[PDB]
Amino acid sequence: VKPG
Amino acid sequence: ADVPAGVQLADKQTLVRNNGSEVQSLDPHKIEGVPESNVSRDLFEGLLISDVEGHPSPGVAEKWENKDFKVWTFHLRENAKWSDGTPVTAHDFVYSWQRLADPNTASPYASYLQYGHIANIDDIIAGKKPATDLGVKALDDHTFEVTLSEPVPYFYKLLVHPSVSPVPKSAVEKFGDKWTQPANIVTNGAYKLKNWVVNERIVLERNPQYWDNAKTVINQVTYLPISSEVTDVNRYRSGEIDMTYNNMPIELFQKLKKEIPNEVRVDPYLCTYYYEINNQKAPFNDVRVRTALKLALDRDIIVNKVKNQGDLPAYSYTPPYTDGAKLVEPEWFKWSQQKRNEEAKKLLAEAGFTADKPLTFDLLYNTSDLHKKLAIAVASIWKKNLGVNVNLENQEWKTFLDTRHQGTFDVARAGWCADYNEPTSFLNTMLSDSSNNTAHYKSPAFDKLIADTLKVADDTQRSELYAKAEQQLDKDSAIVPVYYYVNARLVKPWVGGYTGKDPLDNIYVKNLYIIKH
Repeated sequence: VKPG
Repeated sequence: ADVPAGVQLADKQTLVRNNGSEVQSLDPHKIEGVPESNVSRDLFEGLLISDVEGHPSPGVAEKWENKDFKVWTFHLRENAKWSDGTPVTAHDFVYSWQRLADPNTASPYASYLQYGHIANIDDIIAGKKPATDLGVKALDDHTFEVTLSEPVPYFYKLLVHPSVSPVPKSAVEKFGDKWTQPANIVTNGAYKLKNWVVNERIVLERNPQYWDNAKTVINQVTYLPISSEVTDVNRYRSGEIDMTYNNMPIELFQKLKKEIPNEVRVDPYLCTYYYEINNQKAPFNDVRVRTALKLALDRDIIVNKVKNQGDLPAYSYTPPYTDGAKLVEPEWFKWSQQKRNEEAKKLLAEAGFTADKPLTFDLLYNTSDLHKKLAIAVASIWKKNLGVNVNLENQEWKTFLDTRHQGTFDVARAGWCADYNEPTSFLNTMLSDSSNNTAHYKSPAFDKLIADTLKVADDTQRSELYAKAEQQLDKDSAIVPVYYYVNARLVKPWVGGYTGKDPLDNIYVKNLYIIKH
């Protein structure tokens, strides 16, 4: 997943 | 939630969490970030789930088995039901993995099925075979069999990810895009969606039909979309926020560690912060320009002086502490920064750019105080060290994601967190045809290395190939690695259940409880  | 003996719980069992930005979606087949996943783990439950120490554990499946890592059989619990009292069957999973795979769904995670190597995944994605061809089968209502093209020993590990969560045939087919509206949604996790107000809050409430309802303590959880880490921290301080998002403002962090030090949690996190280069656009399609930027960045200053929150300077994509990674530190990393700078000056010159006739480009970041602070620092260092002119631009989380995928950028702030604890969680993202490949990096050599990891005779052989695969990315300077994250957030004293011991930070609100205070 891509982290904010 | 497993409430200890000493513990005397509060009356109101409610929680407020900052979720960092407004989510892309609530549809499990349309998401890819951390924020989206936070909420999804609360609403939809797949085959397996992570326990409080981040280990795969029984979710909807009670027991499972494999025949040589190639055929996997899941035994679904008979008491699993949807939000509406309907049972969760093998058929729900059949339909859901098919929809995920379906080119029409256009999921940013369609490639997840490829990572697990489910029979026929290639052709489906390619559109040569219908999604109906997927190597998944409902043996009966409570038996879900998965057929793979190769032996994948860590297969079960992937299954706690939201993309492989079931979705309701009924709501989906009846409402389409509007299926996730509160009035129409059907969920199977510990919670149900009570309310959703765009750019304000998402409110979840206990799902009484959840099979594990007797162990759910928190009756209501509110997720906020605050992108300003400073605001988050203020509002937590006010006492409006129980658990902030795990992005700490560089400004206040030091302050915090001294005034409210038991509320500051800083744990190892399996994520890498990096600057992603669009590999397909000139002049970024040249390895010399890519390498110069990788080299001219001063990790020392950024990690240790600018940020200073405990992150580790990075030399790889895959964090060296991931389960099964045996990485080799590249020689450039072992040099002096001035040695790296000189090298860097040279590569760019060779490429045709000097401080006299410089390179200019855009540095994209998702709106954030933390990310803005950093990009400024980075643009400064590259100016200083390389004579390049960087133009800063910021976008909203969901816009930012879309740009990346579209390739309408130069250089972008990026981050990738593992979905499972194994090197392929990072590596698969760099596969040329990968749906998560936002670097727009395409290496047949890289592809072959990864592909080979599933054709090996043993485990050692596997890890050498993963080290070889990282050397290739680094060779190509696909990206600019910056740091290996720490998981740093503020948690109020009365929130029980937050160990900080899962390197994946796969928190489930059904696992926390409020203590009397």
